[PDB]
Amino acid sequence: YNVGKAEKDGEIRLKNGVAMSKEELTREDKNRLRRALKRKRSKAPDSTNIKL
Amino acid sequence: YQRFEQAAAFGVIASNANCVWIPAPGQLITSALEDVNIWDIKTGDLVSKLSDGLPPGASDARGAKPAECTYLEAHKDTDLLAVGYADGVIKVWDLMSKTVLLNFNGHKAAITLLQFDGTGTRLISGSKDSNIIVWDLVGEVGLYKLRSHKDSITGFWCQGEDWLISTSKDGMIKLWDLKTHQCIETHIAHTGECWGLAVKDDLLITTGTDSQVKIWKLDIENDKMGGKLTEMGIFEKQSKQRGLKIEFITNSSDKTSFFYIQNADKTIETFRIRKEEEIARGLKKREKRLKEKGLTEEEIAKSIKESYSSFILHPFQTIRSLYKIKSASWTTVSSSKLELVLTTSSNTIEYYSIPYEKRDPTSPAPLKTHTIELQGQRTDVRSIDISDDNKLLATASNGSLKIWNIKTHKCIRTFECGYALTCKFLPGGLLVILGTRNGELQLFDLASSSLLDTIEDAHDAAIWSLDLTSDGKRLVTGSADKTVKFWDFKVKLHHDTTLELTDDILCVRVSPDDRYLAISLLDNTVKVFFLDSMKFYLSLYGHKLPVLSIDISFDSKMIITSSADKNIKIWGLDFGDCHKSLFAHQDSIMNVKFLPQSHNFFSCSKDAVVKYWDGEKFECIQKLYAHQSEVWALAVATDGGFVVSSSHDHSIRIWEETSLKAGERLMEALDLGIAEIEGLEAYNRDMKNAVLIAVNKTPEQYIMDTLLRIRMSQLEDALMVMPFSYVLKFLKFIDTVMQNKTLLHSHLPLICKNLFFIIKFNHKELVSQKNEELKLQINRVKTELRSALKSTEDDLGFNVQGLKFVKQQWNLRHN
Amino acid sequence: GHTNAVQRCSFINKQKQLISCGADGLIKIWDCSSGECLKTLDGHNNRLWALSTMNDGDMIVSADADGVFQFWKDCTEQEIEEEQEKAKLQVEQEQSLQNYMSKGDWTNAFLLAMTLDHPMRLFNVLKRALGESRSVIFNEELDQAISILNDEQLILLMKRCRDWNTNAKTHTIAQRTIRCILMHHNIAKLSEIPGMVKIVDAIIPYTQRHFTRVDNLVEQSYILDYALVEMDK
Repeated sequence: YNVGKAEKDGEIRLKNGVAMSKEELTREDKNRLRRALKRKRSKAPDSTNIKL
Repeated sequence: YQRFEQAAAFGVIASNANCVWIPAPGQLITSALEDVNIWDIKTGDLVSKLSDGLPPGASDARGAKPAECTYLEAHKDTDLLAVGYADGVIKVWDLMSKTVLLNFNGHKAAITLLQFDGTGTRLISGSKDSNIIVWDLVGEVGLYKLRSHKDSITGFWCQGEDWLISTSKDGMIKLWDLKTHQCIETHIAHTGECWGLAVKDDLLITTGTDSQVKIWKLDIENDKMGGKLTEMGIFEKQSKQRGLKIEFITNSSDKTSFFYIQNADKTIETFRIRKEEEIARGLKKREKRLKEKGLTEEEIAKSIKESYSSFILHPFQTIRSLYKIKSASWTTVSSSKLELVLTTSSNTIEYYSIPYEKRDPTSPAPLKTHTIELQGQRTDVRSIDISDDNKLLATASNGSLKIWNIKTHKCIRTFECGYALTCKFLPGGLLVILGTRNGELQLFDLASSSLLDTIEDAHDAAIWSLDLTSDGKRLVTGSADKTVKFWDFKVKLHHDTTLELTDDILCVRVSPDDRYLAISLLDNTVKVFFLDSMKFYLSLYGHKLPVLSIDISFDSKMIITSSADKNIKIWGLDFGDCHKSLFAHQDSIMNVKFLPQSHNFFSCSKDAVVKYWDGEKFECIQKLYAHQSEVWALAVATDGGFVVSSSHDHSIRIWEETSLKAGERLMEALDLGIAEIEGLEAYNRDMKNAVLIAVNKTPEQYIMDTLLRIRMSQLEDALMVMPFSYVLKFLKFIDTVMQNKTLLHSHLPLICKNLFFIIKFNHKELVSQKNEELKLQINRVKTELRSALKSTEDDLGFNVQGLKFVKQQWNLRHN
Repeated sequence: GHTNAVQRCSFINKQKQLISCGADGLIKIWDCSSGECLKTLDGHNNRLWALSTMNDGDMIVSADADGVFQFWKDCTEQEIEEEQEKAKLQVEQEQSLQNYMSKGDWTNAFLLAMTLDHPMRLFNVLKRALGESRSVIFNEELDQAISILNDEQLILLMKRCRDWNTNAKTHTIAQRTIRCILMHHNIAKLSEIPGMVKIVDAIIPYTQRHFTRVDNLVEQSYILDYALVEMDK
């Protein structure tokens, strides 16, 4: 057995064995995680209107 | 060159911000874009206008347009006003000094509301960034930041310092304990967003998007972990549009409280809280009626609770205007009558009052006694023209033309008219021509102060553009009907000839020499007619979109044209050839001016930017960004000194030319923390640092944190370099880690490895030491490490065989 | 959108919507303004000929050719009220969870975290509850709360423990929680719950690895016992 992706679409499970449900993450935490994933994938005419 | 600088801003009675009212019946401070306006209701005139500085167009002035002030907050006792702006900065201007004394910037976005505390020491500021900052005036800094709200704060109520209520565009009420610095209780205002929040003692009224408005009872000392704020009843206001803002006002003499709901609709509904005794009798009346109905006693209670909210609040009256109400505020309450000032969206303020007796107000309908329209136009000024003497500035809007003397800056007379598209100042200046959307021509006279004669059938459709010759005898009119009409003046106006054209005339526009006349058409080609011979000379081609403005150089050898394609083309007369095409404004350039007797030209666009270019250079001398909203019109003075530009928000504006390495970090970490331990122990023996106090964690925990910060790969060599005299300190620290069993169990593995790399490193040197006390430390540390490691093995072990049992049992069951 | 011929069409909710019945036996509710199928009702197995509506379509009566009547009752306000209450309850849980964790009421915070399905708060609740448990397995209140967990909550908790067990930096929290499960439940009931065994299978090999470790950490420690005996000389 090896930890993989989160079975629920509403959670983030890392290979570290830690799971993160989205609703409870802070906005600042969500931003950095999104950027972390981004780094992960990166290396991997009408007449009246014209006057008026 | 000479820098064009903005002299005077006027024509705006008010802007989009909350009104500030004070009694001396009072004095109203209105917002004027970035600038702040003071007005007096008694005289209905502007007392003074407060500009922070950085005049538009100046080198110090920022290229970006100055931000309109989002909110106005003033404490009458301190006599200081504070204004928040769109960028999130707060400017605190003293009422008397009329200049800034303090600047706060803690909001990443525009600020919704600003709240002064009762003492005046500090301010709670809430913003669209969902961060609310508690600014201390003496401290000039935010004590704490309130971010639990996921969206903009529509409002927040902080009558009591210890507890605060906040409503936000997330739709959520949040109870904030200012000691805790975190929100204790949170609940939904509405499924939709709550825009209005006000509280009267326990009852707390919140206005959702739809007509329904909920009342929450709050018991600040409930402290049951829940139900601090609880719903009494939900009452439907008459207006469907959401309630932006709500206030209570109460009369001390009669003990009567009234509250209005500032509906996004123009109608403003005001309701009266029935007397508790009058509530009881009404309840006793309603039950008697419900007995007459024959409803069951349980149903009687259900009707009462539904009518409970109606029992507390009685509809008092509703205030209707002609136009939408941008802001409102209780001014005063008297036993005879209430007063209220409200600022409309179209920039006039009217002061309503309600005489009342007992339950039903005496006044059948609200009456505005004070109103101001003489400095401000409800309708945006479509066309502006300047007098030849340059004394008098003409500003033509829909339903009104306003003429202002540049020196006085006050309107001299106002003319009633229609939806005027274009304005022209007659020859000699005793008169003005406008062209309306109805098509009827207008002849105005400055001397008489009124329209002379309106020719209803002068033209079929609307005159969209209009001209006058240099001599002025001949009048040319441009329109959508696709037909130009020529009109001549006599000591009466007669129509000399009519020109048929294929396409709608966007711009009739004439040369000074009167040699030729340009025509702008929706077909994106600008034809040129000789005006004297009346025959077509040349047509501009290649305009992506129709030409919004046409322009002839002073020498008359160039034709500058600004187009809806947002590009300006400059065509030479001799051959009708564009020398250069310039995408100046990111939005379309509506009108373009010259500097008289110069190749330079000024431009205006819906982006509100004004740009100054030179013909020989073909580049822009200076960029101007002062206009908050789109500038509809641009005018050039006959002198050329002052260039008039008017915004969509009614702003009339005129421009005039002038290191420690890892491992070592562990060492001093040992020195600092250990030095404290001996100090504590020495103090302990007696009875029988500044950074650390800022750290506010125990020395061993701080040493422990440093240990985690040190990299494990570079841990070994870090422990290698570490001298033995420090190791005695390290053993002493590990001894102190043990005294708190919890601290070890948190990081037992890392602590163990480190003590092990030490003992192996200095084993031969350690055996040399014969100090008995060190042995007692070595005795003690051993025993509990063994207990801790044994306990983990005991707990770790217990799982494997027991879990082996259930797997074996299931295997036997399912084999 | 109808697979077969439409035999009846009636307006409901005034101008806003239309209901249609087809030979396929399926009743479709459309939006007149947008012309899209909002809802599909399938209570019959044969073509529908008659469609009667009352109170602006609040009651819809459809008769099957086989002879079956489906009496449809409008309830939209009923479900809309329900989802509003569920949203109302959910906020009270997250806010109460925040107040408990700040106060340190782990036993109540545990229950809220499990219901809300909150891992790190769950992990934080157990971790700092353990630290207090250092300062029977966790404490008398939380040991009782974990015992009352139903089969669904049990399945959720151990899956977290499996994931925690894989990491050597968080296995300690997992093991004590699993110990309380075995200590405060009938293991026979633990076996019969479906899905237990497979998650259960994954945690021995990591648990045994932790046992090979720790014991080595345990074995090495007699270097100190070598140190003291060297002093005694």
